[PDB]
Amino acid sequence: GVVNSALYNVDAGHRAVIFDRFRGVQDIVVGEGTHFLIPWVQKPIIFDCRSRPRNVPVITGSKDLQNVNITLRILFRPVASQLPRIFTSIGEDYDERVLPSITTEILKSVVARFDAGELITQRELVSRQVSDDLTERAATFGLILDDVSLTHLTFGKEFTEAVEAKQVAQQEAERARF
Amino acid sequence: GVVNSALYNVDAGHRAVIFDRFRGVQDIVVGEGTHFLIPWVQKPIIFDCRSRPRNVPVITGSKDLQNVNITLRILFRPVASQLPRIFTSIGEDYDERVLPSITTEILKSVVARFDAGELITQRELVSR
Amino acid sequence: YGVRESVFTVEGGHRAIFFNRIGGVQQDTILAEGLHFRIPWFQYPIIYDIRARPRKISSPTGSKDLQMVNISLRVLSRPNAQELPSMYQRLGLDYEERVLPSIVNEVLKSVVAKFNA
Amino acid sequence: YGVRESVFTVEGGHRAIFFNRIGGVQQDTILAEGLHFRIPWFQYPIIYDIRARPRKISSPTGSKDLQMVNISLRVLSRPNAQELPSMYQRLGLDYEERVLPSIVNEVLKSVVAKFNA
Repeated sequence: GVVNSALYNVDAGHRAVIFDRFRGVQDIVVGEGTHFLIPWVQKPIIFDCRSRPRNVPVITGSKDLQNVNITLRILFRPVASQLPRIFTSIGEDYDERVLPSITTEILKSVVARFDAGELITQRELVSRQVSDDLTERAATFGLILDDVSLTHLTFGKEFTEAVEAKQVAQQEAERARF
Repeated sequence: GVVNSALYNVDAGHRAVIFDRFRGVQDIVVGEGTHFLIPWVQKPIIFDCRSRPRNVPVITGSKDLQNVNITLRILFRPVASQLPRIFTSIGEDYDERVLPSITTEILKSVVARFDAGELITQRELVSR
Repeated sequence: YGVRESVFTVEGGHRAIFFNRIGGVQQDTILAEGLHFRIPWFQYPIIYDIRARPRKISSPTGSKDLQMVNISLRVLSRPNAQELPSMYQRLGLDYEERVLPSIVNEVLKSVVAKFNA
Repeated sequence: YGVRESVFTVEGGHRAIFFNRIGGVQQDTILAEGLHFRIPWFQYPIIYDIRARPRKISSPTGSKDLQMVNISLRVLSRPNAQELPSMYQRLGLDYEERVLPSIVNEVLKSVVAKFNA
């Protein structure tokens, strides 16, 4: 460029990835050392990535075909040098319109392992299960999986009906008693 | 007032924690007096220790209560000697960040300790 | 500022201190109206003679399960001839809405908790 | 001006990773509370307001039952000053708000599912 012509000045922590428009995109892992910047837009673009959250639920049936929706608080930190190595596809901020597919596949396989109620009474179990599935697929994306939360459970109006009716049964026990 | 500046004219509670600029806090905290505060060896970080009556309401239940409405008035000051620490760990605030931490947690557990009629019975012992 | 802050004759007989906080001894005394004069900047004006203001404080309360009843307790709040030396440092501002509400209300709770009336 | 170009003074409750972006790496130079060296031309402060910062987070949570209920926590928090560069390399200077909804939504939900809350 101008102020960074022969220089780059590696933005460690902000990971400005150089996109060698002169040759398409960089085949060099940025920023592993000061890189020469060709005036034909061979230039760094900040992809800090950095807390990248995506709190997305997926509509899916359950073990008893119940409308379960869990907002997976997806959080990615793309692997420092691997995202630059992903220059054959997405060297930029890894496209967050592609990543939700991790949940549309995994969370659909995760729901119906517990049918809703089992998760309600046993969170940690399925939470670890989904975090492991997500970690494997995060490796397939070349990303570091941060703490992904299994939260904001929507599960079934038949179950909320059943639990309010369970309390109604107890209320009727005492009401008829008195 | 012209003399009000420079010379720290001050009444009850306005603890200008005296800092240098900046390696740490000066040996003294002053809020009732009148002396010079040059903000290089004397930065006037005023915490108004004047007591703070905060009547914080809590809607909760108990061992068997579902709807009980309990309001708690806490009159308080901050500890002058700990204001330097507060300043670096909380800032100029000595409340509002931590005011709920000295109302809500305590009352939720205290009311859970008591029950229907024992809140009423104990009164000052609930407050105890 | 200075001139009026130093004037302490003033028609009347009111109890108020011009307290020299830089050396805290004076605190337990007052200036009586009819004096003159004191240091405008180092000494600070605190009202000791507070008139008998009829403050009504009211509170519902019960006992065990006894219905909540509202005690109406009015306080005349007599002058503080020698009580402000501590009250101003503690409260400073008018106690009527700072500590007096608790001084009345907490007692009222004890009252009906006993069952009266 | 030149003073700010060579040093930076924090009265309290704030840190800053003086990270050299231009010609070298200096991220270890964490602003000690007070006066500390940094050159903005090359060394860029990543400022963290490490004071007791509240945040009330509310969410429906599970239980040893089918019932979910809204439980809330006023998250008081301080970023770990002495490990700011580490998190800066991982999550950066906004994690203090972005990581918490991944934290509390399982702190609560785990604990409350283990109990009948």
